[PDB]
Amino acid sequence: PSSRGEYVVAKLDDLINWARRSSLWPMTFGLACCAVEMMHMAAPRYDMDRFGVVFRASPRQSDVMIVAGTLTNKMAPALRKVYDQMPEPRYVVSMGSCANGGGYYHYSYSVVRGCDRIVPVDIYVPGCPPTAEALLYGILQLQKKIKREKRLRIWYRR
Amino acid sequence: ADTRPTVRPRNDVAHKQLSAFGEYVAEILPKYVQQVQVSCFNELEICIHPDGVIPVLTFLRDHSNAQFKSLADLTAVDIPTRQNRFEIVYNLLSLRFNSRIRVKTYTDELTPIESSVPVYKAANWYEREIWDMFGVFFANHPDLRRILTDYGFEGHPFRKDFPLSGYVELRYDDEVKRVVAEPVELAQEFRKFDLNSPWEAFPAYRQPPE
Amino acid sequence: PLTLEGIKDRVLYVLKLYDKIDPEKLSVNSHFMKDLGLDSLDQVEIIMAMEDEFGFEIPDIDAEKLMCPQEIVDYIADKKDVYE
Amino acid sequence: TYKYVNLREPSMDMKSVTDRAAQTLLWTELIRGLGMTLSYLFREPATINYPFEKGPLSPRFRGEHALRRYPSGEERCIACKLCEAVCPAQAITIEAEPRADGSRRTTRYDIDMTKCIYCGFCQEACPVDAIVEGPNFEFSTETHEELLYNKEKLLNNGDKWEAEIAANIQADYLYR
Amino acid sequence: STSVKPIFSRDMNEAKRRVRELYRAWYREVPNTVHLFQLDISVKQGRDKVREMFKKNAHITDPRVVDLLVIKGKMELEETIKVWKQRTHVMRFFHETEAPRPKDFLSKFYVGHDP
Amino acid sequence: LHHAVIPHGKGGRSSVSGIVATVFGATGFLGRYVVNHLGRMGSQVIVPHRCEPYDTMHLRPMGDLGQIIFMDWNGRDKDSIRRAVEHSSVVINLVGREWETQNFDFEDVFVKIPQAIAQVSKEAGVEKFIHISHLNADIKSSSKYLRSKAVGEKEVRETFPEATIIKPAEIFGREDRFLNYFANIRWFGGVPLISLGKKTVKQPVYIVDVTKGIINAIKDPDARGKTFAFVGPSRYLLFDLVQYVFAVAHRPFLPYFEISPFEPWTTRDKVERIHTTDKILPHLPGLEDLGVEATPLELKAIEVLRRHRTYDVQPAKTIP
Amino acid sequence: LVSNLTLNFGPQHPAAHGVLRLVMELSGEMVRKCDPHIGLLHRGTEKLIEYKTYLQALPYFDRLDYVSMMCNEQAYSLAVEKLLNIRPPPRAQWIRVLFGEITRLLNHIMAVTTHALDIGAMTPFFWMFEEREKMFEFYERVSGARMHAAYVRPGGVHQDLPLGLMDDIYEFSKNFSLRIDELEEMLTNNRIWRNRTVDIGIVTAEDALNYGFSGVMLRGSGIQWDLRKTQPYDVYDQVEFDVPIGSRGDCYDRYLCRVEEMRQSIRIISQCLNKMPPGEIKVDDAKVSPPKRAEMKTSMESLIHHFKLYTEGYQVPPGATYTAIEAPKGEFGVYLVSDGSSRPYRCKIKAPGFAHLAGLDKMSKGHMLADVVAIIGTQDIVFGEVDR
Ligand SMILES: NC(=O)C1=CN([C@@H]2O[C@H](COP(=O)(O)OP(=O)(O)OC[C@H]3O[C@@H](n4cnc5c(N)ncnc54)[C@H](OP(=O)(O)O)[C@@H]3O)[C@@H](O)[C@H]2O)C=CC1
Ligand code: SF4
Ligand code: SF4
Ligand code: SF4
Repeated sequence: PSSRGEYVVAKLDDLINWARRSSLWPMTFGLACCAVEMMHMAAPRYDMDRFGVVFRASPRQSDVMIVAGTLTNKMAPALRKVYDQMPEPRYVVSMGSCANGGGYYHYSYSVVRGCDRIVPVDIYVPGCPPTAEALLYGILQLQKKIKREKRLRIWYRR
Repeated sequence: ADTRPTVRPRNDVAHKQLSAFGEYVAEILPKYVQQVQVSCFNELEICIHPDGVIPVLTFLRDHSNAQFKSLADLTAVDIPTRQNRFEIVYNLLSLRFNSRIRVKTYTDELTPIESSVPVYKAANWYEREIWDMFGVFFANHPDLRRILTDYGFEGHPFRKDFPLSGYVELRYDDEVKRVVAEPVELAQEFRKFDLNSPWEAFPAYRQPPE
Repeated sequence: PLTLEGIKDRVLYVLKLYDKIDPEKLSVNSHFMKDLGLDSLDQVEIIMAMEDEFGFEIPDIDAEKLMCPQEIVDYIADKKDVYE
Repeated sequence: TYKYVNLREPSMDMKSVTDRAAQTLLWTELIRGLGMTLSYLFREPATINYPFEKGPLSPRFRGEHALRRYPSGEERCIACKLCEAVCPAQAITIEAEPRADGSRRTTRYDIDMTKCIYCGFCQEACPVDAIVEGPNFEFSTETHEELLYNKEKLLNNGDKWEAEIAANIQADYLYR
Repeated sequence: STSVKPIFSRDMNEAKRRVRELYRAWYREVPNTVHLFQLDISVKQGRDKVREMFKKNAHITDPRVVDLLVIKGKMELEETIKVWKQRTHVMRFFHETEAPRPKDFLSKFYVGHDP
Repeated sequence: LHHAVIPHGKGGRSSVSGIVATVFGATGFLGRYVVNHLGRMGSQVIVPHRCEPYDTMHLRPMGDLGQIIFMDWNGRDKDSIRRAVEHSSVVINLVGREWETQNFDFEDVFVKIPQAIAQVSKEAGVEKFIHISHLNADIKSSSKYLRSKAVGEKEVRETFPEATIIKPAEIFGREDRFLNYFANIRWFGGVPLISLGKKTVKQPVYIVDVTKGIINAIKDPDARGKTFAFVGPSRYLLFDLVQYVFAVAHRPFLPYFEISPFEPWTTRDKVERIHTTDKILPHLPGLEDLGVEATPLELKAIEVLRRHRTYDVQPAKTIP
Repeated sequence: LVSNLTLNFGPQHPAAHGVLRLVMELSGEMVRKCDPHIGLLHRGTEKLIEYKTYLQALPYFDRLDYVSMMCNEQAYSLAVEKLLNIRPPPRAQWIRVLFGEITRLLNHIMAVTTHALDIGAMTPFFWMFEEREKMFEFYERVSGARMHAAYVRPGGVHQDLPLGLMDDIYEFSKNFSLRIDELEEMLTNNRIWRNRTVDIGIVTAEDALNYGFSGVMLRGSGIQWDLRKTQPYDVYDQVEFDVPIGSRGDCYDRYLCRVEEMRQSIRIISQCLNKMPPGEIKVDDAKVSPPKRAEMKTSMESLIHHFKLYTEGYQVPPGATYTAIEAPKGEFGVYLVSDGSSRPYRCKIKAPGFAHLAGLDKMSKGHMLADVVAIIGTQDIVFGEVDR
């Protein structure tokens, strides 16, 4: 066989970028109304599991966190704690409008104005609640966002 | 009842009963009851001196004609324009007679009200909330502390003089690897719309001159 | 075992540990309020320090009178019950 | 009018008892439980195929706010600030000055798609049907800033989808 | 007239008692707090901070208020004792991340508008 | 100052400071504190980077909306460099490595890359500039890291004569590779191999101390053109430190890894810097001048190695 | 106290009821005490509403109990109607009732299924949730929003039902009762389910009254009380349905009661479709009900009243009141207080799950640790309204 160093990296890099997106195990934070849609997205109609996205995973063996609902100041420390326990790679997805900018409760003293303050978010899903189909678009969108990752190529060019 | 679909049909019979049941409690506990009034939408109001929280609530719970077994609700209404700024309110239910009565008191920051937990086990937490959000203290409460606000909340939110946006907003800091707090800064200020119409709305409720 | 002298010893040594107290003005009958001139809050720490040093509880109401190092010696006499 | 839910008295006849005794030692009701599940195996799953298929919606659906134009092309909005004054979350910001030709029109018009609650009040209060909500919902973004739509973004979306927004409004303006 | 219902203490002489009772409660707890939460401040620092919050309330005079201030303290301590608080909640008294806020006049006139 | 950079607010997260800072190589251990401190007060920040955009995520919470930007660039290219510095009120260069690759040797990261950045800033008319030099810079020094470093300290002082070159000593912190270097790398799976660490004097500094120094330098108008070095307040011996470290880390101690792909550990040249003494430069202004006090290693070494400590320690003796 | 454990739901599992931090005091295997911490979702809803117009505040009540939406809005609507001294048109009262029962179907499906999800019974979660999906369309086809419809407003509803909807709700109702019978065919008679919810969390009749319980908690231990029968509001006086009553008081009866209530909802919907009357959908009092766009764009007065009701809202007479409804979970009501301005002065929200949770300590005495799973679930606790 024959191939340059760059080429072999891409193909074996393309593999992992496919494995790490064909099998996502999302931790779920059912904090508020938008938690319900997350259940529908797993319900029979859409069956998020049909894409490999399992329903339940140990928070310490997750693959992506979907912050769903409001993020109270009291509950904020717990969220950050959970975030640090996630093994890498860890992708955080903000779901809804209270998990993005405080939504309806932007001006509430006890509401964290956007979960992005507590952690770095990857995908932002609008809509309070985001229809169970829209949320599924974000997850599919996330897989592509993974698919546009070139770790090894950048490593080979260090 | 009347033939007007855009108006609320009055039920005078129930209104008459409350007035009849009015003096019934005004005569029985005159040491505390200050004022009893009945609203046109069939809701009885009893005004009690704060001391009489237990004598009056305990009475209605057990008397042979009140029988108000269950406590519907328990809150307070901050009103900074009165010497006793706060104003407790007890909403009582009566399955036997199928009626509801409202009992109100008056207190302030530094004049605690006896815990009504002995009268009803329902107020075990409602009294924590009132203290938590308003600051009123309840005497002899089995376990009084914050129930809603965040730990170490240096303030009583639901008071009318507590800014809506609070005093500290959280955030995560990498330098210290822990959530932190700082004085609140808003990307966009809360716009304060002024809505009051300058023309008298209801002549019935007009407050006479000074 | 009893060493009523020891009570006079540790107490003087212990107050030496309290950084606020200047060693020179310390005496078996020094005045906390004026000689040392500490805070009533501070003397509470001292009382607590003695509790650990002598290993037993000290009531607060008593602690609101032990204004001089001697009374720590005198008051602890009844508690220890040493009658040299 | 009420009814009793759990007030059955097990008749003590031998045959009846033998049934309750038969049930325990033979798990029959549990065998029945395996029956209902088996049926659902041979049913047809209600799973649609996304994105090649979509979940049915209605003309009233609420989605991505957008700004419309008359058939001529002119902006419908006239900066009346009804939508701002009613948006419950105060997600709307507006400014206006008399345009060159002396016509009331906006200069700054911003909707915060993270403070929005997607309530539909804005499209209710518009006296000229300018600000509406299109049937689009797949607009998740990788950054917070992208979800702050200003006048230019809203106008583009309105032009982008206008072929459909009118179609929905046409079928539904009568109920309003 | 000044007829007012008290809460716990009928006069400052009794009220001041619980303050000293309370101070010991913190003074003996700071060592536990540092180790329990694995904070990174020496046991000495906590008590010094503790005195400040007690000290800033020295000016108080109303018997009821001191009862109230005391009542809050127990709740603050009880949460700390039971570990209901979290490492974050403990350090909020020290204001680490906050940079030095200027306080003299010429400092203010160079940075902004706040008097 | 430009009309849009006039100070506004109270210096919080969403307050506008007026410091449009462009940080090069901000992904490093030192940068993330500088970014965080700049983000703290809400100063506009541009962050060119080379790694995956994934690796820059942890910087995002550190800045308000639209205050952190993640462009792309390459050291070998100057077209990219110009974009990131076109309108910056100041530019900070933090590039560097602890080992050499087959792409960028020590000179490239320590001479040309620091320079190429400097010229474009002059070309673009950047009003200020900051450069991180090494305390032990000398062309006659043994450590090629230092010998390569010593070259850069000259061009930066020449291409941008007003650039405030800074020469900090060894730095330590939560993510540092110095205190964590001894605890894990030196000992794990391997008995200490210290080559008679009896003569060396090491005077490390705390990362937060360095971070506060840089920001104060940006604000100061008189700091233009000067040169600084940051050193802890207490000097130490190499051998004394390692022994003391195992007390905090509670690892067994016995007084007295090659170069590979990935990120090598215990490199050939890295050793020379551990043994190399910390220069004594009493004439150069240091931290105390910037309104910053050195924090003793005793106070803060507890937090860094607390994680090393699995599941009452006399502070290390000093050497004058 | 032997070893107190801070059993936490913060790492929320697939139950979607909220986040609960629970502090307990065990004695070996058996639990002995409990102390729920509920501040984890307090957003301050009861304080913001003091800055909104009564119209602007309506969407909040939708987000209190995010599984019984339209029931919540009805509770708020009745309170404003009562203070406004106006009645919604008779057609409106049927629509609101029509969806109250549909919402009650939505609530119980979540309650029974998730209550079975927590105990490992996972299959019944999906089957019924498919029906929830079908019912969402009825929400979506009338109001355009799958969940937070805000369809019900003070004065009736917003838009009339579209064509072909009632003819399609009927289709759902007809076959629905077959769905429940499948559900019972795996929960009721199953012995494993019985072992978990019989003689568990028994609540004495007198205590239930004292602690302040309502709904299936009261009626799950014999107490005959349902506000749809004693204090009807819209049309419930004009329909036929039997309030199921349990006798044991354990969890099992409450599970039976909820399943029986859903059937009693179908018996009502069957009567709502057949009896639905014609007429307008909102009070024909323009000062409270903004006119339809047709008149707004044509008539002068019709415009002004569409220019004030969307910037200043409608004034309400000074006063206060407490109005409650038999929401799916239990009694739900608001102590709205109006001082004459278009913004409420105060609004206390009597969440049925607030009292049912405080009483968890009482119910949890002398039960294994795993039984708190089957005890919290049986109360149908959603922390949206516990904290508000
Ligand atoms: N502890 C110390 O060494 C002390 C600090 N200094 C100096 O401080 C500076 C920053 O410290 P520190 O953060 O720990 O250093 P780092 O090892 O963390 O690297 C700093 C940045 O340089 C980047 N980098 C490496 N190679 C290149 C390249 N060809 N082109 C562009 N970027 C590149 C790195 O990105 P990537 O990871 O993707 O390669 C990284 O973001 C150093 O340069 C050092 O000389 C001086 C005295 C003591
Ligand atoms: S983001 Fe949506 S679902 Fe979540 S709390 Fe806010 S309104 Fe409810
Ligand atoms: S849908 Fe409601 S919250 Fe969203 S922009 Fe329109 S009016 Fe505002
Ligand atoms: S309500 Fe309509 S016309 Fe008025 S400002 Fe808003 S978008 Fe423009």
